[PDB]
Amino acid sequence: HRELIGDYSKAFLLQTVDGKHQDLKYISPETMVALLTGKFSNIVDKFVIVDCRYPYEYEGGHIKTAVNLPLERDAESFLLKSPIAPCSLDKRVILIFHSEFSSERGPRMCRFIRERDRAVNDYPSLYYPEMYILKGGYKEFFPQHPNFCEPQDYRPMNHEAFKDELKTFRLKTRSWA
Ligand SMILES: N#Cc1c(F)cc(O)cc1SCCS(=O)(=O)O
Repeated sequence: HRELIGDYSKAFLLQTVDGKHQDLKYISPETMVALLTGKFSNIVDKFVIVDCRYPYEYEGGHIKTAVNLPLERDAESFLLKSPIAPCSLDKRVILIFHSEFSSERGPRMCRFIRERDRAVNDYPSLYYPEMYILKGGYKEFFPQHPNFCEPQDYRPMNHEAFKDELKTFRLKTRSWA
């Protein structure tokens, strides 16, 4: 009972929960685990978990199999230089973006990739028609499913010991207010 995925080919596969960006689709930690455990494997050929946090955050504990792509230029290169395509036409590729709380950084990246994907395709085709945000980010995922994380820990962006690493990262970004 929702709208189609972004190339209007079919419905969203995963059950979604409410999130503050009302036009994006959010999933729970339980759904993320369903992907990781192959619950959807007959249909989902590939999925990419895009950890949008800074490298020190990712190094302090991330979801197994996640890729750390906090800079837009790096996310664009990884995802769109040579798009990640299912090995059967019957099957799907899904992207899941998250950040610490999935408040700002994850949603931002999700939108950016959609804008890029639209730009490089003939409307309405997309390389990544089906993208989700992990509701509550790493902060909510880790306490529920620690064995799906490595290392089994959680390093916040504003960790007191990583103030320098935060500044170092910010000076690599393409724009700030
Ligand atoms: N932006 C954005 C966006 C996205 F990243 C994933 C998604 O499921 C929906 C949206 S808002 C609609 C943008 S568009 O009409 O698909 O180009």
